[PDB]
Amino acid sequence: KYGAQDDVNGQWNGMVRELIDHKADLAVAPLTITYVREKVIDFSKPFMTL
Amino acid sequence: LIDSKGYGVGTPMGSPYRDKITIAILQLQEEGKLHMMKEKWWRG
Amino acid sequence: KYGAQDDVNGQWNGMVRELIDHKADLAVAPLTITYVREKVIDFSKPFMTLGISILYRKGTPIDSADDLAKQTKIEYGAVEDGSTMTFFKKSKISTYDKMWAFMSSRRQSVLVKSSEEGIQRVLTSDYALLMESTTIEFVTQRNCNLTQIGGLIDSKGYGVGTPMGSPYRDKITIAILQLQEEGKLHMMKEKWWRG
Ligand SMILES: O=C(O)[C@@H]1C[C@H]2C[C@@H](CN3CC(F)(F)C[C@H]3C(=O)O)CC[C@H]2CN1
Ligand SMILES: O=C(O)[C@@H]1C[C@H]2C[C@@H](CN3CC(F)(F)C[C@H]3C(=O)O)CC[C@H]2CN1
Repeated sequence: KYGAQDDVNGQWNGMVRELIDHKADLAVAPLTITYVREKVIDFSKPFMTL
Repeated sequence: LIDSKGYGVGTPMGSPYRDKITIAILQLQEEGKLHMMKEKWWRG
Repeated sequence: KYGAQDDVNGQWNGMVRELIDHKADLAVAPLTITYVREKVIDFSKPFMTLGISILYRKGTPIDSADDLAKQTKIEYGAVEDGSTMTFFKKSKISTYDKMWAFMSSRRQSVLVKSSEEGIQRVLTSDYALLMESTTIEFVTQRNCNLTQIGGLIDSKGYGVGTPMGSPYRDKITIAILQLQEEGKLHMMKEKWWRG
């Protein structure tokens, strides 16, 4: 999974969760920069805009 | 395009790599290298 | 001025300098997010994403920068010393390097001193103008026989500038992303660009 928040327990999954938990240093993937994600991880500026 | 959004490299909140990667990405873009990379992987 | 670094004493000017010196909290302007600037100030994520493209008259077979690059009958150029000309002066990309060879050699004929002069040249002669796609859209909304040719030639964004370390940077980024997703920045763009 890329990363979404569970609507009941508020826990994240996917690459976003790996970052939150400091299991990864970087997620290098077509990870869409979104409002809900940018609140919980730090994105680089976009390498692709679409 | 019907909406606008971007793909970014994710880092943990507070990571020192975030701004370094941003500057490197901006330089790669300006140098034309990301455009070359896109054509390499997308052209049929 | 928007903000550039002096090549001899390394000092900044413009809005970028106001931020560096903490004379301003925010620069809210179409401030292009670039490598050299992002090293010295903190930008929000872009509120607009755009690129260089081509302004030309409608109703022709020209469809790309390549079509221009591989001929000489149709002249083309850019505003002298602007960001667009600067891109071409530096591209090691093939087409754009050829284009710059042409523009540089015939510079007295094809580099214009202002956007306004450039637009008149497109309207009154067989000439195409390289410029930022945001400007091209503004122009083509107001000049029904002109059009953008091709897509974007580079990619860049405009961001809100803040001083390095500002707590407002990430707050503004989140607000901009929400405004985008809600469709509000698109509405704002149409409000100010539609002819
Ligand atoms: O970050 C994300 O969640 C997404 C995941 C992934 C999503 C795909 C596109 N979707 C895959 C899908 F097939 F499931 C539907 C498609 C779409 O929504 O148009 C493109 C590459 C990615 C961009 N970022
Ligand atoms: O941040 C910047 O330096 C620029 C300044 C300003 C630049 C104009 C475009 N240029 C003005 C110009 F006319 F001088 C040439 C034109 C171009 O290079 O295509 C569009 C709105 C701005 C976007 N950001």
